[PDB]
Amino acid sequence: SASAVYVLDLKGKVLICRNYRGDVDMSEVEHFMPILMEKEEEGMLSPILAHGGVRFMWIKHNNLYLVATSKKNACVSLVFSFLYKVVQVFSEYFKELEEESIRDNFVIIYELLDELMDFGYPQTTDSKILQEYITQEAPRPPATVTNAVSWRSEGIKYRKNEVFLDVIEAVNLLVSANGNVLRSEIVGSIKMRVFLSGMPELRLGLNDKVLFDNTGRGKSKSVELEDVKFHQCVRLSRFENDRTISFIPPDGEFELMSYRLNTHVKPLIWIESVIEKHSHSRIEYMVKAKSQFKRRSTANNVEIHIPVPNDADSPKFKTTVGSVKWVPENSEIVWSVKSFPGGKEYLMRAHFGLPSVEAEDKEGKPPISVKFEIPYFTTSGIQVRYLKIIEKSGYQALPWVRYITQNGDYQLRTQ
Amino acid sequence: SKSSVIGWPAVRERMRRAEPAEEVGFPVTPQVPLRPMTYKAAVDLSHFLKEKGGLEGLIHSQRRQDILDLWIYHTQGYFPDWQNYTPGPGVRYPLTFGWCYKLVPVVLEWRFDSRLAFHHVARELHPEYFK
Amino acid sequence: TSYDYCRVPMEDG
Amino acid sequence: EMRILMVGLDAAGKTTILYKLKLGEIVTTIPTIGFNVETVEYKNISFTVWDVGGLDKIRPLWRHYFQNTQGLIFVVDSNDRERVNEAREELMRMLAEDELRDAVLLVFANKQDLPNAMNAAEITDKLGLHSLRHRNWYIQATCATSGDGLYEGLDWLSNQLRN
Amino acid sequence: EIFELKAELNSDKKEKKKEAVKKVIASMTVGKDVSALFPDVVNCMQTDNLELKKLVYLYLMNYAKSQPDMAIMAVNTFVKDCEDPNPLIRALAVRTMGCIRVDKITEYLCEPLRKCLKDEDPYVRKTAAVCVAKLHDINAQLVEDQGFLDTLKDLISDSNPMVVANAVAALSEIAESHPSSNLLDLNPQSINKLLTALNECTEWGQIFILDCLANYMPKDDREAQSICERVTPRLSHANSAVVLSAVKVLMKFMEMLSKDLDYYGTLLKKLAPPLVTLLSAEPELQYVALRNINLIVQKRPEILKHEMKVFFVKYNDPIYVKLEKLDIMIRLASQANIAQVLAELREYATEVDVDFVRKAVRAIGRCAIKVEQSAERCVSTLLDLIQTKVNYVVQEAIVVIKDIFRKYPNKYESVIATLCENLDSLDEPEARAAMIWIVGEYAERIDNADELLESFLEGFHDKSTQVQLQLLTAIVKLFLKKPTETQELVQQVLSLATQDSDNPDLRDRGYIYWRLLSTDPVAAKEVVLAEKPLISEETDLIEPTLLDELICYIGTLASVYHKPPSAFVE
Ligand SMILES: Nc1nc2c(ncn2[C@@H]2O[C@H](COP(=O)(O)OP(=O)(O)OP(=O)(O)O)[C@@H](O)[C@H]2O)c(=O)[nH]1
Ligand SMILES: [Mg+2]
Repeated sequence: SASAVYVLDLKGKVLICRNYRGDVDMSEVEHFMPILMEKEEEGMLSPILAHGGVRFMWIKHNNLYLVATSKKNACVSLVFSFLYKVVQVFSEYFKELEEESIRDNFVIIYELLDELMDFGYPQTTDSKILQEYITQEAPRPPATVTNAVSWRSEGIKYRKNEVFLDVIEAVNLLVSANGNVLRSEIVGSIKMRVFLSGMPELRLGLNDKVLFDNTGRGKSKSVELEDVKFHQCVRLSRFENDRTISFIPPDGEFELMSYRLNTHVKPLIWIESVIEKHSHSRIEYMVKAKSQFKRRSTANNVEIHIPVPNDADSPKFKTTVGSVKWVPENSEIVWSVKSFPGGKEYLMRAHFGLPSVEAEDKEGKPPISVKFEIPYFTTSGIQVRYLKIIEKSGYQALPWVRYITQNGDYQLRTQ
Repeated sequence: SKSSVIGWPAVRERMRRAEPAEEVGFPVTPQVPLRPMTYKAAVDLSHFLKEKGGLEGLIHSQRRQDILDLWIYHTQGYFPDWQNYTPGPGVRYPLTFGWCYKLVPVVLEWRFDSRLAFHHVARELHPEYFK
Repeated sequence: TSYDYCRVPMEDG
Repeated sequence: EMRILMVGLDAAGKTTILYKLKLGEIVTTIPTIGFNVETVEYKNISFTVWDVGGLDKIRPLWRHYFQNTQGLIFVVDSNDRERVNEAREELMRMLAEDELRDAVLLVFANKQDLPNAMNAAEITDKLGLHSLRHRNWYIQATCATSGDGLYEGLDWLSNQLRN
Repeated sequence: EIFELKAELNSDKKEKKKEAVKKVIASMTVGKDVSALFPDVVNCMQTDNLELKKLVYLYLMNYAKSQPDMAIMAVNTFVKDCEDPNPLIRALAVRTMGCIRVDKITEYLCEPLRKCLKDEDPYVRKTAAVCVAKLHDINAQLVEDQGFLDTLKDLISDSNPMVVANAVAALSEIAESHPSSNLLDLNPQSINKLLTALNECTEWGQIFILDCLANYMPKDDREAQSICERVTPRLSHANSAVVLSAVKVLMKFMEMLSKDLDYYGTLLKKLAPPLVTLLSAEPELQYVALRNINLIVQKRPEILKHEMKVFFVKYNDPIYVKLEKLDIMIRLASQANIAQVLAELREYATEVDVDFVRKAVRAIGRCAIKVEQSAERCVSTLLDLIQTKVNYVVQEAIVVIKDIFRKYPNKYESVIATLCENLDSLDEPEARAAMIWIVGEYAERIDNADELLESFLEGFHDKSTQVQLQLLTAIVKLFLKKPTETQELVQQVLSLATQDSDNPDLRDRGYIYWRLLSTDPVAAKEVVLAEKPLISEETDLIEPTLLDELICYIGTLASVYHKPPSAFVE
């Protein structure tokens, strides 16, 4: 239950404002930015500020503070999911979202905030359907905005019939400095790119553990999906009965399912870092990167960020394979390796100076955080098995898939 | 079934040296298409097991199954869950539509049965799972 | 997307 | 180029050395609280010499000068038997640091003017130079108010710039 | 300027009045009082364009509170554009009609709204359903005088379920406002109708027709099982407001189920992975998901006892999530994972976020109070923090050592011998009182407590209330323990605490101790050196008269604050 969706910017001037209820005054937004500066300059920052009896829910995009006030017992999960869906609608019209798009597209952004929300209750936010009666270039609203299938305008025609999948893994890791592994979870995201003709009914079938157990095949390779979060398009009752994933797809790119499973197997890339930090003199980094994964797959463009001290100087970098740039904007040495085969072990030795007069404040210890990307290689072992195109028209479509492992927050705590 | 000939003694030797009683993650062969071990592929595999020999009357285990399934997946492009059998009680019949061998105890051994391709005996042992 | 895809089966009933 | 310090105790004649090597006369000199710097150009090597005084309020601040230092000159006094104990204490408090570890040492037995003053051997075996490790230590008895031995010490130190 | 704008706005060609109204709502964008140009843009309203009517309706929507008597020159145009065959312009007119909050206008606007609530094309009905709540917000009895609640509750009896979602959203918005006269709930057959309209509406409608079910409570077991078995597959939705609202109605409806059957355990094994997977969402939604996990693990701790690992903070979480994951790590710490929590709190007190560091050391304290098996490990951890000599870490860890030694007073005498050598330059008066207390209470295993309190006796007259009063307690306790080496110390602290001390509580305690010590110092060992009874801890489990209602508000502002919904709204 939002009251007034604003768009602020980094100074406190309103790029665009649009109140829905009138239960919050319009000059309450001028009280936002001093309250945020006050709550941030004492460390009590929160997404829910408080100016008397008006609460400021807000998210912070690139330049934008999409503040949306309320007054009552506001449904905060609804307000924040609506703010990130406003961010996604703007970024699907305007390919970046900065101040240079809000002051140029007030023809269409007031129409969007007219359309998305009424009285505080979000009602039509699927952008691929919203591109059909709110344009920057009006007819009747489509029957998609009415009907139960509210994400797919009927009558889409392509010459070819291609369904592109992307079973993109994302290994999380958080290795404590003693050497043991704390949280090693994997967040996959099957991210489709659909190009079909009509109103199809796909039936995606994974190698889900509960499906292989209800069938009777509980001794082969089966991924154990701990929690699965689907898109809207997946009918969830049929998924809850017998683990069948049936969905009428949208047209374009979206995130079909976002699974998450834990893993008690070794990390993929392991970073044994030491630090010879003499006080007032220098520091050394005999960091080695052993690739625990299979010998066949090649970790494209790993970037082992390694946090140096803030004021280090005059570096030296004896590596084995791969360039080292010292990035002092971030105070880290981004040790890049382009082709990093599985089973190898590449060693690096940085060497800095250090200022002789000591610092004034302490700095903290950020983690070594790699940026790896191993294609054709699923860590959890999920295998897509089929994708049944069902269409009343009747045709042979061409499904496709590829496999990527990435990093999630692949961090490793330091000395 | 051309590429399965050169590993037909070698994978069999690694199976027989394996007792019937680092590395992380699962790579996928680039750009080579995938499909389950279908019906006529299973009949061609049964004739390949029948003419070339070396599988009948041999001691069956699960480790042999796993090494053979990973070998088939890495050398032919077929999903490594086609070699599934029923559990303990009864005869360890194959679940797969097209596997014409049944596993009686001697630890198991193969036994040929040319009606497992159509008359699904594992469906007779497991009626509710197959709808 | 620089990488390449792999065709998955249709029916598999 | 060769960055040089001249650390040591007070009344060691170190500013006298620093204005005898650069200029060449014994200029009347206050007990220097801060530091001096004079680029001595001898044996065609520009010896940047950071003369640092050694009163008791300064001796903690020598760690600000121990960086990129290619060699010390730890000037001891030959006429202070009571202070060679704390000269040894300073020299063993200072050479065991990680900054300034590849720094050669050139000890001067300055102020040779009395039979109270010792030679190189007794200052060596009171300071304990034979207990150093990874050191190119080299005592050289110099006379600051006559120039006797200073340029010979810098001649040794110019031999030990390159390897 | 604005006069030439009005001259372009009183033209006959469309391409000057169109640029005029676009320039007007660009002037409104940058923050100009263009309120004086109100009744001249409304002449440029009745247009064949639709890309222009949105802008004029927008201008009417912003500037009707400030031009209220002028605003009566749009009502005929609203009832004129609520007949047009295009459904978009009708629904635009309907969602404009409600937003104008002028009490001369809403009396006239019930007739086309009555026309549009029964209109055909369900875009305009799903607009008009929420416009009913817009009308009830302004003038309450005018709606029921027109009788729209019966027309609203009949929209629930229709198909095309986005209409049902907006009708239920506006109906809950109405039913919240009434004093619960003619309460708007229905039979379980209407609940079957909503639950079969739940698998078909949008990703936003599934929130509103699961905020309807937060008001209903069933009356059986098989009834509650039949509605939980159809709300339960909303726990696999990506939209992190649908999941949290399904957790709201499941945590409400599991107060009615039976613990003996197999659906309670099956339900709590389906409710833990969505609550864990809400924390793989965007960092403004982790704040609401963590305050609701904080409000669930106080009610049903049977769910998340196995998951400590997903509540370990990262480095790059914001501060408002790093503050709350420490609170959840306190709520879940038991004998199984004392080691992970202590090894994780020892790695958090090496930060520079001082709010977070103080919170981590107080979390060591609350984790030590919660489990009695590991307070030896906690005091060893706190001493390994104190031996690092960082000032605010020590000024919190001394307070935590106080709050452990009051709770576990038995066998921690081999710790204060490290604490007697702690460089008493310690500054903050929350920690000076803790150190004076630890010296006073345990002044037998501190064999030189008599010499270290004298450094606290140089500036007795100006420290604080707490440090002076703790010195007065501790020195009297030390003299009562050992009357040999502190005989003149108690006399000097009485002549400093009763003569030149103006603090009245200090004078009261000083004269009570002086009269006690001059009256009967042998009785004082039974008086002040007593066995103090066992300390009732500060139970931060919120009151289950309040907590039973705060389950009904999960994912709202009533659960983020952990307040009732009445002590913060106005
Ligand atoms: N006889 C004799 N006296 C010397 C010699 N060198 C220095 N002195 C005496 O030592 C005193 C201190 O010398 P300075 O160099 O001026 O002062 P300093 O030794 O640098 O003291 P700091 O600057 O604090 O290190 C001077 O007054 C000189 O009289 C020397 O070579 N022979
Ligand atoms: Mg001098």
